[PDB]
Amino acid sequence: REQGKNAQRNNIEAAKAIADAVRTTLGPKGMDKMLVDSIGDIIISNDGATILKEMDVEHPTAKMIVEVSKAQDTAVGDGTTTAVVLSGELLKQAETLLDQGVHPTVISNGYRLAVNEARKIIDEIAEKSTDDATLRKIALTALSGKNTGLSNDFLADLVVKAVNAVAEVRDGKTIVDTANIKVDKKNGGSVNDTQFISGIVIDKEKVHSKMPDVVKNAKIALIDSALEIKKTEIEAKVQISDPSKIQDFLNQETNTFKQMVEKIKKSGANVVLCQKGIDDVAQHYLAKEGIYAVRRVKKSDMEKLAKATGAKIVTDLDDLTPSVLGEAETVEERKIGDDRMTFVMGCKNPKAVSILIRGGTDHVVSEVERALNDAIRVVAITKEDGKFLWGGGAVEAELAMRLAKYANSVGGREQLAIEAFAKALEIIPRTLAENAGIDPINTLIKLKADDEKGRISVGVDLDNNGVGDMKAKGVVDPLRVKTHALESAVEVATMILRIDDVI
Amino acid sequence: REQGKNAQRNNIEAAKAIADAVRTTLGPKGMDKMLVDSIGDIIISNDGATILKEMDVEHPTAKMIVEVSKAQDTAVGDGTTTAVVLSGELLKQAETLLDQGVHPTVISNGYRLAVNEARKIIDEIAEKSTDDATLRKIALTALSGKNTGLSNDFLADLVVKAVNAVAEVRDGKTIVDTANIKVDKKNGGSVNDTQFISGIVIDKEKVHSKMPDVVKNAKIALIDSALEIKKTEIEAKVQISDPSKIQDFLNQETNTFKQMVEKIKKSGANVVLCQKGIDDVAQHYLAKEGIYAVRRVKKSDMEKLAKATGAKIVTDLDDLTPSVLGEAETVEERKIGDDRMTFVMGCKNPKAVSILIRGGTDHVVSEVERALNDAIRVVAITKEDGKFLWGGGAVEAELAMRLAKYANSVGGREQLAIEAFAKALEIIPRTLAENAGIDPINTLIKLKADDEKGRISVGVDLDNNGVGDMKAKGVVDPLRVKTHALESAVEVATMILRIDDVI
Amino acid sequence: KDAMKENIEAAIAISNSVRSSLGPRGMDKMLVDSLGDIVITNDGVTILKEMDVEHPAAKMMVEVSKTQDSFVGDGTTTAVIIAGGLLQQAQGLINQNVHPTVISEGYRMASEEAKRVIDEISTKIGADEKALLLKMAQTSLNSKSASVAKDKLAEISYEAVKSVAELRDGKYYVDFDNIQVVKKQGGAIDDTQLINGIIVDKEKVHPGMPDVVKDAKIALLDAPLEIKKPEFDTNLRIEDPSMIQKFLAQEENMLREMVDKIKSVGANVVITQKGIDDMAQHYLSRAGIYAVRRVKKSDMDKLAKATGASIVSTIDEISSSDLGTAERVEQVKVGEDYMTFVTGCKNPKAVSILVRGETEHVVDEMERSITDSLHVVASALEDGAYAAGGGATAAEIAFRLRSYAQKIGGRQQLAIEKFADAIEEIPRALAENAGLDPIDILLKLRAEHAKGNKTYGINVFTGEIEDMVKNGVIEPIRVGKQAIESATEAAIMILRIDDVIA
Ligand SMILES: Nc1ncnc2c1ncn2[C@@H]1O[C@H](COP(=O)(O)OP(=O)(O)O)[C@@H](O)[C@H]1O
Ligand SMILES: Nc1ncnc2c1ncn2[C@@H]1O[C@H](COP(=O)(O)OP(=O)(O)O)[C@@H](O)[C@H]1O
Ligand SMILES: Nc1ncnc2c1ncn2[C@@H]1O[C@H](COP(=O)(O)OP(=O)(O)O)[C@@H](O)[C@H]1O
Ligand SMILES: [Mg+2]
Ligand SMILES: [Mg+2]
Ligand SMILES: [Mg+2]
Repeated sequence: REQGKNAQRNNIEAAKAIADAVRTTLGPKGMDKMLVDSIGDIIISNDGATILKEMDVEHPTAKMIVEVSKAQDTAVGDGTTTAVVLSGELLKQAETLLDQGVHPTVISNGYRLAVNEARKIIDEIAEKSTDDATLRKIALTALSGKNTGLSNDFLADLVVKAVNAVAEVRDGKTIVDTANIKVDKKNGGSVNDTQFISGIVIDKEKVHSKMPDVVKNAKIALIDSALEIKKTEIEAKVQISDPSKIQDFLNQETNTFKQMVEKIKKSGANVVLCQKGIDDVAQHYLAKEGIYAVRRVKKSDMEKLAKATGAKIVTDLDDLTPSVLGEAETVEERKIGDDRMTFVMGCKNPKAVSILIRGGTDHVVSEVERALNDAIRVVAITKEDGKFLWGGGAVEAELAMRLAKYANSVGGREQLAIEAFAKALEIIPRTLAENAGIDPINTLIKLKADDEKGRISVGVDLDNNGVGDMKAKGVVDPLRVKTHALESAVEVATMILRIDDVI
Repeated sequence: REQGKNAQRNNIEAAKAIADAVRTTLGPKGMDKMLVDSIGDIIISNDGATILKEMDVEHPTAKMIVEVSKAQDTAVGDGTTTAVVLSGELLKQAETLLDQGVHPTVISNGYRLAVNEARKIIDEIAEKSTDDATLRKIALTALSGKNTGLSNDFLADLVVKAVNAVAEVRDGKTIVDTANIKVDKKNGGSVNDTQFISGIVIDKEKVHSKMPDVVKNAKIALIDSALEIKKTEIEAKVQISDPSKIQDFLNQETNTFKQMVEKIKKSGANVVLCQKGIDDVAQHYLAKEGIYAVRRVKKSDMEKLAKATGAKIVTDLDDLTPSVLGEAETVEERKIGDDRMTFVMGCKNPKAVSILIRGGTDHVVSEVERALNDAIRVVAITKEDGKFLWGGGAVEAELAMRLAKYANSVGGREQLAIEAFAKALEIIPRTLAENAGIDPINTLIKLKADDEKGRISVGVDLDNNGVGDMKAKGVVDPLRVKTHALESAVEVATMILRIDDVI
Repeated sequence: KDAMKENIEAAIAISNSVRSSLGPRGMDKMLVDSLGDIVITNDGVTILKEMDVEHPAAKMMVEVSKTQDSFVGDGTTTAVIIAGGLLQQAQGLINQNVHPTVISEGYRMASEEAKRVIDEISTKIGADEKALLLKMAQTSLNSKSASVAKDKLAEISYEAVKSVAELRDGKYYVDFDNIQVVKKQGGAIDDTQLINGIIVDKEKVHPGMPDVVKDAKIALLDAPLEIKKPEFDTNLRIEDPSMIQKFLAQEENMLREMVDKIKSVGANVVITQKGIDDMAQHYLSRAGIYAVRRVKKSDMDKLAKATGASIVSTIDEISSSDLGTAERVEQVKVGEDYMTFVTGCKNPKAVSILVRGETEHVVDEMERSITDSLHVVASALEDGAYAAGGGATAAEIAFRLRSYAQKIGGRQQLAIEKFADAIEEIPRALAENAGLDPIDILLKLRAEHAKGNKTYGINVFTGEIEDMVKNGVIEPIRVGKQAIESATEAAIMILRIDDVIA
């Protein structure tokens, strides 16, 4: 148990630490971490949430900072590093106000004021635009400090395209259900070989060799149950008194599978995607019937497939009518890499696409996937929000400048508190610079002035080796991410600030 | 071994800690510490240097901060707490500039600029005055957070008086050799019974009962040697072949002591102060001669006595001529407390006085002595310097205000560095307040403005419960102490700042 | 193979421990021995002589430090940095099956050429002796924490050496036994001052001796003032009670006569290396003689040279010709303590520097930092030439070695070029330490030097590659030649050792 000062400074020290663990992954010139467990083993990533979910955090307070990365990730997709680094800085900056005598609460109130205020300035200075031109920009930037190769422009384009292909419009606004974009990956070396499939890809093979290698104009039946011999819920026993029956019983079994197949054929279905298993005799006849079957299909998939082809997931083959079959121009098995996979294309419903990721190693494909997800999520958000911000320290520098001014128009103690939040915001520019290997302080000094002269969009230009116009370079931060990062950070910073005794 | 960041932050952490150990002893509403060893035992004090010399510091860096208290003390007497607390704050404030990217060196250069600058502002705003009226003021303030009772005004007066009684003038300037002021103490309960003796007091009794209880118009002989039977450097042996001689040899001894006494009487000396021992037979005859003798007199004293009475310290009694005897109207033994002490008054040389400290317990007398010393030292300095400053956070508040302005008129990085030194200076006001139990932040806020409106002398008024006019309350900080505190602090802060690797 | 790999690494390790202290953005080290003794400094020789190195290779690298320190005085951090370079580079060459003999020859040849270059690109100190030497003194102070007062300390360093410097064959010579440097805490750095004379940190042996003697006849002894007991087993036999006093008087007389001798020869001050008996003390005192005792031998010599005295170890034969001379000797309180100042020495080419620092560990570095300047302005003065600092001359030697490499071609050439890259260590360190981008500065550095800008170095403050002699960063030529000398001799030694056993 720790009381007062001990507890607090200690808590701020904990948060600060966990926060630095990811600090170097920020921005373009970011680095990666290598986490190794006991069995699975090596995991190499640049993703904030990953490096932390996998990290073995022990200190309670540190566990709380980790919580924000997992939230940032699942709630907004991008920004996990930022929210962590920011929480570390708000807690750190507060430690000064604390030593001077300012009460944790008023500090918590300053951060409220400040964040609520910033939550307006950004929305004030946010830049609207929904054209593919910028959607592409959001993408390029979301893929920066990541090990994706030189293909980023290619990847950005895949993402913009996938988002646009699934973006629907309802009562006036555009919605993008990221769930309609199925991303997968396969070791085969390339990264450029990343295919954009206008359909649903299933990492599965057809169950039986003789089944059609491809099926055009397919009537797709999704099945909940396993095409196998079922047993009655009430224990049963078979008493054979006549030798003859021993065969008859063995036949019932066969005729059972024959009928299952018959029900299936009768519906018109020529493609059977089974969430569960398929018996070898069932397979014999499905093949004899010429139906393309796939067993043990992932429920996640069973669902996407249902949505993409318009089919109804049926359990009781007795309710397998033509009415519940899905549609796809082609259902074809094709060998992607060492693996054979089932391609379902021309789905009744077009708002369902895939991104089959390729790349080599393994360790490179997983991450490229992680990078492509951040990109997919933010491009999607931006598609909906139609607003964005000036990246690379720009937004922050501005917010900091304005907030330090708003500070003066506030009380004594709270001012001190909001000036603290203003500085905390400068942590991003400083970080991007530090990692790039440039001079934090001067970068900041220069960045302040340019933004002060009204140059909203001057960010940290690693290329120009200092400050520069993010407008030109096209570095844009999506709105929703900034805000959740800021709000998440303030809520968690406050939580920790009030803890005066940990037991 | 620790390299870079580790080493540095760690070093600043060490200094900070040792610095807080004494922080609560600052000012009037100060507290005391109780250090306990293994044998001597309990030591209770408010003195900065004491609490630290006795403290068991282990960390190297902490040992360095301790060095400044010992220096502040032996070099300037007052200010040991301040110099420590200040070094802690300059190292602490620097830790921010460090994290932002500022280089230890430029920080070291800012502190130079800043301190060199402050070293002028104070000398600019210093207030001249040498009248007893203010000398008394310096005293009262030097005795504040200390456990001296309610007698402070009485004590202040003793100090002013002692300083004035020994202050000499040479080529135009006043000199005060604090060595001419002999302070002593004796358990007897009182603190008011603290006598101011216009002479030299010696914690010693006359060696023999029959010796005069008092000696008027005394001719004082100071003796380096012991009035005892001496042996030749080259080993000697006495061979008695005749029984008769056994007595003759025993007589030589007696006649030896008789002559020693004779030499002494012949000189005119009637008082013998012996740095070494005195034989019982020597005592017999000194008493028979009626000479007041004292043995094993402390060399420190032998020296003050020589200076006060004008006597020459003689070793060879053959060079004990009337020419080398000192003078004192009276040499009298008097029982101070449980102890009998030898009072030498009316010394040939008036610029030599004593302060016989009384007070009870023991633990109270030692400290009261420590308090009276700070007072003696600063009153002395002030007597010479004739300049002083506005106490209780005043000087600091002003310096901080001016230095933050000078900061702007300086470069980029160095400005940051000097603004840091400006804040570090506010540590004193904040501290005085904190201890008093008042609100640091508001006190500071209020103190800034009043000093800003030109109210140099507004310090932290514990009575007014906040800020107030130190001019009125008469709280004055001696110049020399401020400056050595500032200079000492900067030199040591810089030393530690450059250490990037401790091994 | 391995013994070598291990040796090279151990060595390079020591190098790095010192790298961060090079230059104006140099950092300092804190060293705490077993006894808990702390030494916080920047002086690489000290950092090295101090640290606890065990690996034999590491000890060998440290051997470098002391030697560079020994001969020149400034540049021990430089020597070490290069020795690491050379070793780290040989590490590469060694991977390509280049024989350590080839590497050693190549290194030797490059080294030779490197010193030639320094002589070539050097510059005779002209009539600007004053400001040139001042600029040198300062650059030295720039790396140390004494920078704070580099302007005053440099003037003092310049003043002090100029004073004891004898210009013989139109050439100068500086005997440091004419520059007494003392350190006393309790004063700011700016308080450091130059005292014409020899200050001794010793006060008078007895309360009764005078605080000042004018026109002093200094008697310097290297023997104690005490009764001399024979060498043979001697014993006094007293059979008559009267003899006892006769003997005791005789013993006092012997001491009273020693004092008489010293006095009779006209001695006014008696400074002894040994002890002064208490009774003898009375006598000197009574005679009005100012006497100090148990004085430091090193100090004894300095007082000798200064006052033109002779260190008598046979009091019985102390002649008047043995007396030193000084205008005045006086006890002065230097802060807390009482010091004895022998001012107005017979020999005016003797002076003292009183280093002031508020704290022990502070004044200690201050004292080290100044000694570095003295050694510099002195070494410069003597040499007569200087080279542009800030990595300019290094970049220069680096430049010229790449050419010579192409001339003395072969495998030798690979070693000669690596030697060049290694010398480039200085600019890299200097840049790194400040914050400058090493690879960028190094590239720009090479450019200018290629274009014959033999004095373009790294202005660690602006981050620009400017004219080093112009901006005033210059150093005695002697510093550079030894560093490269000591550095290559370490590299070659470590480079021939293919096995290390007990
Ligand atoms: N090309 C770029 N130029 C400048 N800044 C960039 C660039 N790309 C990304 N950034 C900035 O890096 C920060 C985000 O870094 P990132 O590694 O993606 O972490 P996070 O998990 O917080 O998204 C943002 O401020 C972003 O604008
Ligand atoms: N009566 C007072 N009112 C306000 N401030 C005071 C008073 N007395 C002392 N102080 C302040 O307390 C500080 C010194 O506290 P003190 O315990 O004496 O420590 P130090 O060892 O540094 O002298 C100074 O700023 C001094 O002016
Ligand atoms: N003002 C300066 N600007 C750039 N470089 C400097 C400056 N002053 C000194 N240097 C360089 O820094 C190095 C000296 O650093 P220092 O720590 O004293 O090392 P060393 O122990 O070898 O003398 C030299 O190469 C010198 O020329
Ligand atoms: Mg991102
Ligand atoms: Mg005090
Ligand atoms: Mg140097």
